[PDB]
Amino acid sequence: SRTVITEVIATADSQGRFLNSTELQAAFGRFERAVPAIEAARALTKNQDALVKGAVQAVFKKFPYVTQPGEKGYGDSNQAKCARDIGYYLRFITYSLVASGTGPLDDYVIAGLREVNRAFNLNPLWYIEALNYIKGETGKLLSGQSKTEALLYIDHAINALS
Amino acid sequence: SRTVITEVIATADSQGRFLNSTELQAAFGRFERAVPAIEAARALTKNQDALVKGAVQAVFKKFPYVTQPGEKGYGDSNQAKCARDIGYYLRFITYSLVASGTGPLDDYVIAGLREVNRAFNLNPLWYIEALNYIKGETGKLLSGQSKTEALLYIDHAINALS
Amino acid sequence: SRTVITEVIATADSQGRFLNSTELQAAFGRFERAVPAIEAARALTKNQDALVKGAVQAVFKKFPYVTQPGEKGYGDSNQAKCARDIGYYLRFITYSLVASGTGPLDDYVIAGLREVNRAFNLNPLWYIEALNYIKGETGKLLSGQSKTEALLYIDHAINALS
Amino acid sequence: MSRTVITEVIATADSQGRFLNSTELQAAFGRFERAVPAIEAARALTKNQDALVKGAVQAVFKKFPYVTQPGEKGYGDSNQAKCARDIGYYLRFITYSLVASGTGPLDDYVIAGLREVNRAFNLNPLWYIEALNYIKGETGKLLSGQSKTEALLYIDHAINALS
Amino acid sequence: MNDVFTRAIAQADLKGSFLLESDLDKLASFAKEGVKRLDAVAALTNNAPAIISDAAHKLFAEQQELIQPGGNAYPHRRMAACLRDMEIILRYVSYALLAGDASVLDDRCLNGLRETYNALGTPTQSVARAVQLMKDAAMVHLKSTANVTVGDCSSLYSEAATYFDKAAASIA
Amino acid sequence: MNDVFTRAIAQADLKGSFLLESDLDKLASFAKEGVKRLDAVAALTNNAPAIISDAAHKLFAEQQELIQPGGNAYPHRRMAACLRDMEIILRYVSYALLAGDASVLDDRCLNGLRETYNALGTPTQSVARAVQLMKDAAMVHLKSTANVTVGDCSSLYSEAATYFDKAAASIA
Amino acid sequence: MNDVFTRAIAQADLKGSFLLESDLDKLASFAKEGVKRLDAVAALTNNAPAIISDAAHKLFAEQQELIQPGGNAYPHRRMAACLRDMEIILRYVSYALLAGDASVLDDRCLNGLRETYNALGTPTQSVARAVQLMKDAAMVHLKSTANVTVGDCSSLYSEAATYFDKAAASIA
Amino acid sequence: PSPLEQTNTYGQERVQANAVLETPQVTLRAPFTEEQFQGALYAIYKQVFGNTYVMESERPATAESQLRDGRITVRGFIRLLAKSDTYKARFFNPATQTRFIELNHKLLLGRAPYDQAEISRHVALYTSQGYEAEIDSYLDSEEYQECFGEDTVPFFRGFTSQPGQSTEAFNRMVTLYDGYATSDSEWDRGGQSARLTDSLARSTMD
Amino acid sequence: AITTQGKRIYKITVSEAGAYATNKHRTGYRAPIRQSNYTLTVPYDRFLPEMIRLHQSGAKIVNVTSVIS
Ligand SMILES: CCC1=C(C)/C(=C/C2=NC(=C\c3[nH]c(/C=C4/NC(=O)[C@H](C)[C@H]4CC)c(C)c3CCC(=O)O)/C(CCC(=O)O)=C2C)NC1=O
Ligand SMILES: CCC1=C(C)/C(=C/C2=NC(=C\c3[nH]c(/C=C4\NC(=O)[C@H](C)[C@H]4CC)c(C)c3CCC(=O)O)/C(CCC(=O)O)=C2C)NC1=O
Ligand SMILES: CCC1=C(C)/C(=C/C2=NC(=C\c3[nH]c(/C=C4\NC(=O)[C@H](C)[C@H]4CC)c(C)c3CCC(=O)O)/C(CCC(=O)O)=C2C)NC1=O
Ligand SMILES: CCC1=C(C)/C(=C/C2=NC(=C\c3[nH]c(/C=C4\NC(=O)[C@H](C)[C@H]4CC)c(C)c3CCC(=O)O)/C(CCC(=O)O)=C2C)NC1=O
Ligand SMILES: CCC1=C(C)/C(=C/C2=NC(=C\c3[nH]c(/C=C4\NC(=O)[C@H](C)[C@H]4CC)c(C)c3CCC(=O)O)/C(CCC(=O)O)=C2C)NC1=O
Ligand SMILES: CCC1=C(C)/C(=C/C2=NC(=C\c3[nH]c(/C=C4\NC(=O)[C@H](C)[C@H]4CC)c(C)c3CCC(=O)O)/C(CCC(=O)O)=C2C)NC1=O
Ligand SMILES: CCC1=C(C)/C(=C/C2=NC(=C\c3[nH]c(/C=C4\NC(=O)[C@H](C)[C@H]4CC)c(C)c3CCC(=O)O)/C(CCC(=O)O)=C2C)NC1=O
Ligand SMILES: CCC1=C(C)/C(=C/C2=NC(=C\c3[nH]c(/C=C4\NC(=O)[C@H](C)[C@H]4CC)c(C)c3CCC(=O)O)/C(CCC(=O)O)=C2C)NC1=O
Ligand SMILES: CCC1=C(C)/C(=C/C2=NC(=C\c3[nH]c(/C=C4\NC(=O)[C@H](C)[C@H]4CC)c(C)c3CCC(=O)O)/C(CCC(=O)O)=C2C)NC1=O
Ligand SMILES: CCC1=C(C)/C(=C/C2=NC(=C\c3[nH]c(/C=C4\NC(=O)[C@H](C)[C@H]4CC)c(C)c3CCC(=O)O)/C(CCC(=O)O)=C2C)NC1=O
Ligand SMILES: CCC1=C(C)/C(=C/C2=NC(=C\c3[nH]c(/C=C4\NC(=O)[C@H](C)[C@H]4CC)c(C)c3CCC(=O)O)/C(CCC(=O)O)=C2C)NC1=O
Repeated sequence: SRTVITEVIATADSQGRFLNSTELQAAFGRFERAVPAIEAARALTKNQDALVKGAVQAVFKKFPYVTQPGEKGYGDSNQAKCARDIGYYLRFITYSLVASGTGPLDDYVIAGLREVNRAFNLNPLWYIEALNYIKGETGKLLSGQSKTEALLYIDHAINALS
Repeated sequence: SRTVITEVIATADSQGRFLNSTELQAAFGRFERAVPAIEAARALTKNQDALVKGAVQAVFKKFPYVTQPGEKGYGDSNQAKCARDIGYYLRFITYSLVASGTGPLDDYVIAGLREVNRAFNLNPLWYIEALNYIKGETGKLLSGQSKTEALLYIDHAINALS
Repeated sequence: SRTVITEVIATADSQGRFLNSTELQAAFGRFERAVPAIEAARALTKNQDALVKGAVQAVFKKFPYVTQPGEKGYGDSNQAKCARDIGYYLRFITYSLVASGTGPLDDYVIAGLREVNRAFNLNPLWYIEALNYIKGETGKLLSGQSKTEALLYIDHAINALS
Repeated sequence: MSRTVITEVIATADSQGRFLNSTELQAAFGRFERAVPAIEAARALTKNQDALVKGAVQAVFKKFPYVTQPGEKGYGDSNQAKCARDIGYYLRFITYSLVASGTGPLDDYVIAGLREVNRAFNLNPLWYIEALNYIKGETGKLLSGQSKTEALLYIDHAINALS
Repeated sequence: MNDVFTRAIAQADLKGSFLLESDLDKLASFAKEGVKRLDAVAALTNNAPAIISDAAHKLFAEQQELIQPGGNAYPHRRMAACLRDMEIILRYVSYALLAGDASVLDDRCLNGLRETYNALGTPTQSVARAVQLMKDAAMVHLKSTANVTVGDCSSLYSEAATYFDKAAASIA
Repeated sequence: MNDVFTRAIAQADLKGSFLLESDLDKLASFAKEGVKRLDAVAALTNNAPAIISDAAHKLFAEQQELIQPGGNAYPHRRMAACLRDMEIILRYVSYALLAGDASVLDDRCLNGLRETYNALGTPTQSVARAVQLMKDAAMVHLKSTANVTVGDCSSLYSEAATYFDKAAASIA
Repeated sequence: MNDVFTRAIAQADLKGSFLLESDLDKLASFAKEGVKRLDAVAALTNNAPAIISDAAHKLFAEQQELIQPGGNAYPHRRMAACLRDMEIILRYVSYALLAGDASVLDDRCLNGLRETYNALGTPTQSVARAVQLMKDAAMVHLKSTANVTVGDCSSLYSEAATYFDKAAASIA
Repeated sequence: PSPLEQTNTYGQERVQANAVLETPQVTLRAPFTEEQFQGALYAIYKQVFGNTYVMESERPATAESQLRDGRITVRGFIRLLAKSDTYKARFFNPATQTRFIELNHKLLLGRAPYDQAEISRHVALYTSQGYEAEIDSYLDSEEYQECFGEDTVPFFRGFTSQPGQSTEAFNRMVTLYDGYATSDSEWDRGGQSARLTDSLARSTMD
Repeated sequence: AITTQGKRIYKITVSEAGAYATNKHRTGYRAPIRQSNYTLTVPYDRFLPEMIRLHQSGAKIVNVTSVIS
């Protein structure tokens, strides 16, 4: 994955040069920003099942025809898969928050997303809706620094979907 | 655009050499396949209007949940643009038959298709089903070879849509 | 080796798509011309020995001065070798007909002929009049599109030897 | 992997996918004819290496005596032994390149990485510049004719590498 | 990289004789079957999305450990690689089908895949099973008579099956 | 490239579960003391030329078989390689410290360096001795608290010492 | 690469001493015989295409089982490769003669060609007779004093002999 | 005929790589169509990154669009692609610098390096001027340009004698190619260990 | 590169003068013969090596213009 310290290390290695003041300043900034990010991680940790169920039912509201037989949303196992996917997304968002960046998120979902979307006809608009619901409800779950940074992670994932 | 002889000449100029057998045989291939494509173009020239109309109604039919107010299908300008779109696509298809190659179709519609498809919420499968309808009438309008290569060209249009 | 099917298969592999109209159309052309070319090669095999021995005699009737004792052309094993080599030339022409591609000539004899001739002082013009003899006979021994394509291949063989 | 006339000839001829033309053969002949004065220079400098190294030691001491002051990196018996060993190495390699009739021995042996040595050990080339200057001053009488300028060329090449 | 014609040329050259009249007749028969072969290759090309997808659903119905956390295709990139190798196997088999013989795969596609999937840790049997499911989907599409001149491609069905199964065996 | 935090996420995905509470508390504790590690590596970097100079000086003090002809570092090029070798060792261990993990150090230096030196004829124990002189000079300059606020950094000293330890073990 | 003078300097560094007077004696002898060396190498270059041609004549007359089909020189591209091989090996042995040190032969010519030919199916024994026919053809031109002052080069003649002996035992 | 049969390409397939000797280079010269835009791009991608799959999201749309306009040659796009982070992530990131240089030789010149002297010089260049200077050295190296050209896609010129090329390069790239399937990601552990270094060790001495 | 010096790319217009054509013919046309006049975009960082390599190729510069300032 790619966390600010990792880019710092790799870049310093590129030019074959030791670290400097700027990258240590960036590492410092990561260090203080971690605490609100860690709090956001806790908040999303204890709300996981509610997150998943709310996102799935929001998808129901905006896309009920999907649940119609002969389509993707139809089927109890299909919906178990929907919830499992959304839970994976939220777990990787937690990893992103704790990472002070989008490294693990990119590596584990964004690498190869549209390909599988085409493969199983997985419309990215579904997950855009799910993460928009997650954004709206985190508008209540969190506040301030953690809220804003978790929002930026979620909407970065959204823009990657779009 | 490019026809078969265009790749012929481009390759021959690439090696900077005179044309040997194989490209001249391609020149044949194009010449004898011209006529079947010629009556294919004749038919598509005569039939265009009903093809466009039926595409509009069929895409409204098998996608019912797009027709109602509040989404892309609703709004008169929307289906007016659908009609103009289908006319353009099957005109480029006639161009493909005449060129005996993907050249005009490719460089006129296929280029940049995906990013436009998600740059305006225009679902591609709308256009795949429109071309599936067009297959529907061409399975009866044409016959024999003309039918075969018209089928192939519309298939490639769908394949690039897909 | 090299033959229209194989260039198609390579330029679809190394380019990384699935095939469309142009290449399968070339395949149609090849699979249809097979019968003319294949029966032509059959006839060449049917009359080969006259071709080779009269080719030796034709060279000598044009190059008697190369035959006298004390120069290269003199020699019994030399003679057997002469007939042998022109035999391979006819042979690879037949292979070219069968493959319906200039490939086999390119791969075997057109690959590196010039420098081996310079190493052994073998004048290509010799082989050129041998093939001119050959075309003189195939004008009568073969007809129609078959004589056309056979003449084309042997002409390109001369162009290589040229 | 040392660069010399015949070796770079072979490398260049291999490079162009060609044999050896007139130029390389004539260069080889010139190398053979120029080796003998280089041989004389190498032998003559081999004879009297003791005086050259000792005089170089005293000369580099005279140029910047403050290095020999206590508390400096130049002061010390081990420092003197290292100075003598280093200057001996320089004259060894200079005789070597005279023998090969090319800077390649010197190039690879010293000119490869010398700069970082000087920076990491604070050994400013100025002392070795003075050492080579003394060597040239003494060899201005040791050799004669062609061998004189031959040795001068390679020692000044070492100077330019140091400078 | 040889077709039936080019290979035949090769071994005929190996014995150092002209092509045998019976061999000529076999190549002529191949020319006769050429239009069926082109129909088959075109059908394989056309149904590529459907075939890849359907094979995927069979695989994932019968196996779930591949998609489990840490499963050999768990992340989106790794699942994408899982599917795209099977589609490239379809690519190369179609290449052989139009080429008319199975040399091209063993030449370039499956030249060194065994050690690659051992080094990746990939279970070979999983890739094999994916191959037979690809085979099932492919025959399902090829037996279809949609807009094709009726005839008997049973030879072609069997021979493409030989492609599939030998490629699967080579995977092991 | 992986750090201890990244490896923690890696095991989190290996079990597929979210980041725990206790381990994320450990991560928060690491984040608050990240300033300590930054200051430690800053002391490493500022004193890096001095550290390498002193370690090399004592190195050539103890060993003399290298400066003699036929020694592993006799020509300027060879001991130049030696010097930049210690430089790279210390640099990669500093990278590992910032990561808190030797995986970056392993991937950079220790994937294939030992057999490289075996092919070169370089003895490993010499490099390990150089590494230990590196740690001596490094701890000398780092355990000094000049121009910085004083605090408990025994954990940082231990981490750097252990990273040189595993480096020496890998090379020798 | 490492010429004879380069080898002398390298061994001098290995023993870390100056040149002996006897060293300069052999080196002066090599320098004075360099004129005869240049005459020899010119003899090589002038007749090189002729030499490779007639050597190939004796080889293929001596070994008829290759130009005929099924041989790794049959398809007549292998003519080009084979002739280029004799050309380049004579070129490198000429390099070795000119330098007077077979080191460049060892490096640029014969580091690893044995595996090359075996993995190519070439029977190296044939190549061994090839190079000995090469020496058989060349030594005539070497003894040819046409347009050159006559003299003894028995040292050079034996040196070239051992050069091709090295080539033979090498490729064998 | 012979007791033992030798077909035309026999050396090509007995050596693990046959089609590379048959598969041609690609050039992109005059304004042209999207189809072989993507075809050439896929060829380049499979080429440069050691048969690692170049995942779709990784590619820079701006760089390929600029090459589409043609303000840069293909060589400039190769440079920019080498500057891509994912390139280092695949090769610079998990592998030793010697193995890095061997892989870089294979992937930018199509051949193994000639001698360990080249290895030492190139490592010296890297140490002196950072990462990208060595890549700029390869792509500015004259033999690359004259052999390939400003507008030619790099290919594996190994298994093919280059003008004045070492006998060792053939053996090394035979050992290093091992078929199409051989990927050089952080997995398979073969892109990390420097397979060539043992052979390169013999080159300096004799 | 990112530095103020590294930016200010300079356009270079290159003509295949007769010397370049003579050099390319004798070296061998291993690349397709391209037209004599062609403009090339060269930043400050690699500005010198461009006309260096062109000079060893025998070509001469038509003119140079600066993209930035
Ligand atoms: C390739 C053959 C070779 C050369 C050329 C060579 C020169 C040489 N002498 C050295 C040490 C030294 N050399 C000197 C000599 C200096 N004192 C001053 O008067 C002058 C600047 C200069 C002599 C005129 C001293 C004082 C040291 C000790 C430096 C130290 O260890 O701190 C070093 C650093 C390694 C070490 O400190 O152990 C080198 C590279 N050594 C070799 O194996
Ligand atoms: C790296 C962790 C990971 C993720 C994130 C992941 C997503 C994922 N979900 C899938 C299935 C699915 N995904 C969905 C969910 C979508 N379909 C619609 O109905 C809903 C509106 C929408 C939910 C918002 C459904 C219904 C399926 C079952 C049918 C199918 O697509 O194959 C599949 C195809 C294979 C399978 O699960 O059977 C993938 C790759 N897979 C993973 O291994
Ligand atoms: C890297 C992580 C990071 C983010 C994302 C960030 C945004 C940010 N900007 C802030 C200050 C602020 N930022 C804004 C700007 C916004 N408000 C205006 O209405 C506009 C809608 C908009 C600007 C176009 C304002 C008004 C403040 C408070 C006043 C001030 O600037 O001091 C605050 C302090 C308030 C709080 O902690 O809840 C945060 C968190 N800061 C960070 O360290
Ligand atoms: C299949 C591709 C193929 C090619 C291209 C080929 C060229 C070829 N020509 C050869 C001999 C030769 N071939 C010729 C030319 C012929 N003899 C002359 O009298 C005539 C003018 C002429 C026939 C009309 C000559 C003069 C030699 C040299 C014979 C010798 O000196 O031994 C040889 C073997 C050397 C030998 O044993 O004599 C080859 C390989 N052989 C092949 O198998
Ligand atoms: C645009 C490219 C193109 C294609 C693809 C094409 C196909 C094509 N296949 C043909 C015959 C045929 N086509 C098939 C194949 C079909 N029959 C059964 O086997 C299967 C259900 C199915 C396999 C897909 C067969 C078997 C024949 C007759 C040959 C024979 O039976 O031996 C014919 C000749 C029609 C006739 O004279 O009756 C054409 C034109 N033509 C084209 O111009
Ligand atoms: C841009 C790079 C950078 C530097 C150089 C830097 C210095 C620095 N280190 C700090 C934390 C610190 N860092 C250290 C560690 C140091 N003291 C120990 O004695 C050791 C000698 C040494 C480490 C080996 C200590 C003791 C503190 C203060 C305790 C704390 O973290 O709250 C602080 C915060 C002090 C405060 O908030 O009151 C600063 C400004 N900060 C930076 O962002
Ligand atoms: C372009 C490079 C170059 C070449 C080629 C060259 C040849 C050369 N060889 C010479 C003498 C000679 N050359 C030879 C060698 C020949 N005589 C022996 O019989 C052998 C058959 C044969 C060597 C294989 C000998 C023996 C001498 C007499 C010099 C002596 O007494 O050692 C001379 C001086 C007299 C003359 O003009 O002929 C020249 C110029 N000189 C050069 O600068
Ligand atoms: C650095 C100098 C150098 C050497 C030493 C060298 C040997 C060499 N010979 C080769 C092929 C070959 N070599 C030969 C020649 C042999 N086969 C027959 O048995 C002949 C009797 C015999 C000649 C003595 C042939 C026929 C091939 C072609 C094999 C093939 O293409 O598969 C190859 C593989 C590709 C090639 O270069 O053509 C090498 C590396 N190549 C070089 O660039
Ligand atoms: C030229 C012909 C060709 C071959 C032979 C080929 C095999 C191949 N498989 C690869 C990775 C992969 N291949 C697979 C597929 C397998 N593993 C799972 O067990 C699946 C069940 C199973 C699929 C049936 C997976 C999952 C990966 C990703 C592993 C990783 O690198 O992390 C890669 C690395 C490519 C890259 O990412 O740069 C190659 C080259 N690819 C090709 O283009
Ligand atoms: C360095 C990164 C980069 C930049 C900055 C860039 C801009 C750019 N725009 C271009 C032309 C163009 N610009 C436009 C857009 C205009 N025409 C109309 O459609 C619109 C009203 C309007 C847009 C608001 C179009 C359509 C073309 C090309 C015409 C064509 O496609 O034939 C071109 C020349 C050919 C091309 O690639 O399209 C470039 C280089 N491309 C790059 O790779
Ligand atoms: C990123 C992982 C990595 C590292 C750090 C690495 C170091 C490294 N050491 C090398 C050889 C070398 N290494 C040394 C250093 C040794 N000899 C001295 O006397 C000491 C006893 C000892 C060091 C403490 C020397 C002298 C060479 C030159 C090889 C020789 O001349 O035999 C080389 C190749 C030659 C060159 O760089 O020019 C490298 C790249 N290689 C790697 O793959």
